[PDB]
Amino acid sequence: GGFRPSRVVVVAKTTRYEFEQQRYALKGSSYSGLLERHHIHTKNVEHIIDSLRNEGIEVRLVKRREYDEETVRWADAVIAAGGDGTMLLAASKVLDRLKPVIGVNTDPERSEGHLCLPVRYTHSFPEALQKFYRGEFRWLWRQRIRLYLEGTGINPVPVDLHEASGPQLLPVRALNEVFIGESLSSRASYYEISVDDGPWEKQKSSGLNLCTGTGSKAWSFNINRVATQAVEDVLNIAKRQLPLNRELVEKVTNEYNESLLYSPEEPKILFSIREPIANRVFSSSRQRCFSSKVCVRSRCWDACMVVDGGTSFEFNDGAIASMMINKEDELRTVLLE
Amino acid sequence: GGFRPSRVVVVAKTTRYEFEQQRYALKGSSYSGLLERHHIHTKNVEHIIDSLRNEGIEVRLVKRREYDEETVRWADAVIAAGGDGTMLLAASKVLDRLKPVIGVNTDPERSEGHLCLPVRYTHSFPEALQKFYRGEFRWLWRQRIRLYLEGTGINPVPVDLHEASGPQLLPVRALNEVFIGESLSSRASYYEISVDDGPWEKQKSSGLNLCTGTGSKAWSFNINRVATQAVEDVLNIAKRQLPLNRELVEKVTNEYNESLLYSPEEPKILFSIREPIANRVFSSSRQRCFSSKVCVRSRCWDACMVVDGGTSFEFNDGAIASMMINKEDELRTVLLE
Ligand SMILES: NC(=O)c1ccc[n+]([C@@H]2O[C@H](COP(=O)([O-])OP(=O)(O)OC[C@H]3O[C@@H](n4cnc5c(N)ncnc54)[C@H](OP(=O)(O)O)[C@@H]3O)[C@@H](O)[C@H]2O)c1
Ligand SMILES: NC(=O)c1ccc[n+]([C@@H]2O[C@H](COP(=O)([O-])OP(=O)(O)OC[C@H]3O[C@@H](n4cnc5c(N)ncnc54)[C@H](OP(=O)(O)O)[C@@H]3O)[C@@H](O)[C@H]2O)c1
Ligand SMILES: [Fe+3]
Ligand SMILES: [Fe+3]
Repeated sequence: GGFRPSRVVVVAKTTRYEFEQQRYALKGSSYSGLLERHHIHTKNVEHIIDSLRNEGIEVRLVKRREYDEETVRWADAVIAAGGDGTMLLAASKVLDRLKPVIGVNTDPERSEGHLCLPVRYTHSFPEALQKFYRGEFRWLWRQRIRLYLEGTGINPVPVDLHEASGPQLLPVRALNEVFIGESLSSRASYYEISVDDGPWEKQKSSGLNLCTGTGSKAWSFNINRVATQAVEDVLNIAKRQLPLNRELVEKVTNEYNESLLYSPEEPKILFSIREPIANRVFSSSRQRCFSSKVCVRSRCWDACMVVDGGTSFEFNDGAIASMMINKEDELRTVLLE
Repeated sequence: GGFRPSRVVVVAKTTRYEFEQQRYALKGSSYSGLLERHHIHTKNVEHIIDSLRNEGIEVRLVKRREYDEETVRWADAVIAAGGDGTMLLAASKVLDRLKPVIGVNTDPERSEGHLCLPVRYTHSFPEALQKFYRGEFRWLWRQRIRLYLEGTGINPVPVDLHEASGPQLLPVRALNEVFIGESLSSRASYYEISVDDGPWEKQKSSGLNLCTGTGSKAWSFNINRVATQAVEDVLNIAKRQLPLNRELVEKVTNEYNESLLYSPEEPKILFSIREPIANRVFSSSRQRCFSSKVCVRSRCWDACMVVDGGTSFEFNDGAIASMMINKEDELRTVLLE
């Protein structure tokens, strides 16, 4: 049950310093902080490449603009070298459930890397390669959401945010989430939603978030999690309208918040109405729920459907989107100690 | 203590139908629904104008593009004829704490009108005029936020969303709120905030909301309010880790949520971090709090400071904004039964 690829594409993030270069000594604030960050990431990319080549593996190192589907098909395995952002980028071009995608955190002090290998492998990559070769790991297939688009006036062409018609399959899958909303941050969004083929219900809010189990810890977590002060208050209306302290409040906050996370393997969508407006003229139903399918009718003026923060689609009045989870969209990942 | 103005400007909202006209029978969905809405609003505007003129009051009726500061100064009183959106529009051009601004809800079935006179006066406007003339009302001065801008690379020119340097006063006041965030809905916002001259703390989130007491019921309410299911859950961790029902859950939800609203007369800012990202690489302090002053240092790429959903200012890395509450920005409104 081992695993040793012969061909690997590494797709490495572009650093802020590289960004500033491709755009023009100490300008404003974090001047040489950018250069320190750049050297850490570069050191780590070289460690990964050297380790692979030392195992006899043929490696091709690309940035964003040269990470393409052709390079993915050439490779036996994709390695994202950066942070969770780099894993989303890499996963966006993999649509084959058998193709391994592995993430290495190249700046652990500034990159969370929740989708990447544990931090120790960043500077101990031959060790990870040995664990793979020896089968000392397990496969984790992360469920992903796929998007269909139909209706009138639709435009299914994807837009890369990093620079009547029947249902058509959009060319990207969501590993984290589909966000839906007006482009203007302060403009309320208006749509109708049907969950698991239920009746259509109108909604006014600041958007909709539809996440996977993998995405349950990302945007969705910060949309729905309850502040420890909010439960201090809520538990105080309780005794007014058991004793409390920092102990009990922290216990109840974390149980509630853990209830927002679910397994990346579970094929269900966590769907949240983001900041709904109720009041005396509009009304809203549930705020969050699980489902296997949610369809959205756009009633918006200048709105987008945004996949993993990276790929955007037009979604204006007349457009109808269907999200669901399909086994062939499972993203093949690894789990190490 | 009566009140009868001689000159009045009425600023009336533009209807969707007027919008469609100024842009070109039954196109898509709500076809003649737009025309029904248009006739209701027009009927009501005529009732207001006829009532005023029947009291001997000279009236000038304007839409958005002709509501200007000159017309405001000509008038003894401004009347916004539409919904809360129209009140925000009208208030945006009044900077004199002595100048009355009155809102009439011209479509009560579709307009909340929380800033407007009670719905009965929409078709009983001579009655409101008599109550004013007789002193059968009270004045309500609603506190507003003012914005200063300083730093490097700043651009203080306002942008109408409806189509090194020392601190300079921005030309609009917030009756509802100042929103601050990246323009791209899915891009995390990065800034430093100082509350009541406290130490600077970095923050990563989906933006900041800074509202008045008037704005406490608007965006801020939907940013912070707790769902009745979330307290059902929270009260269930409580008994596990008094009896519950629909009764007790609704009682505790509404006490908690009422704690988010405060008097429009109170001169303090309710400040919320909108969807903060904590995790193992960033950290956040309080989520919401009251204050008299909050200063924000922009660390953003393409961000805006948006006042009452209507006026937008550039706010990118190097810009520094100061918000506070000043008595001369009080907005003079009326309260009737
Ligand atoms: N207010 C919010 O919570 C908010 C706003 C916008 C986007 N997001 C999330 O950020 C995603 C895009 O990430 P990005 O790296 O391109 O931009 P980003 O601004 O760097 O993402 C914000 C942080 O979330 C972390 N993250 C990403 N995916 C995660 C996951 N599945 N579980 C736990 N944490 C995760 C990122 O990890 P790294 O540090 O390793 O990059 C980063 O620390 C989006 O799909 C969305 O979920 C959240
Ligand atoms: N997710 C959200 O909650 C969200 C998102 C964007 C904006 N907003 C709020 O909407 C304001 C702009 O309003 P808009 O009419 O131009 O666009 P809008 O989309 O029509 O406003 C949304 C609703 O809030 C109501 N509202 C406005 N001010 C209020 C207040 N002080 N207290 C209670 N309710 C209020 C509006 O009343 P009417 O029906 O009479 O118009 C409307 O029903 C912004 O300042 C912001 O506060 C809220
Ligand atoms: Fe990132
Ligand atoms: Fe409105």
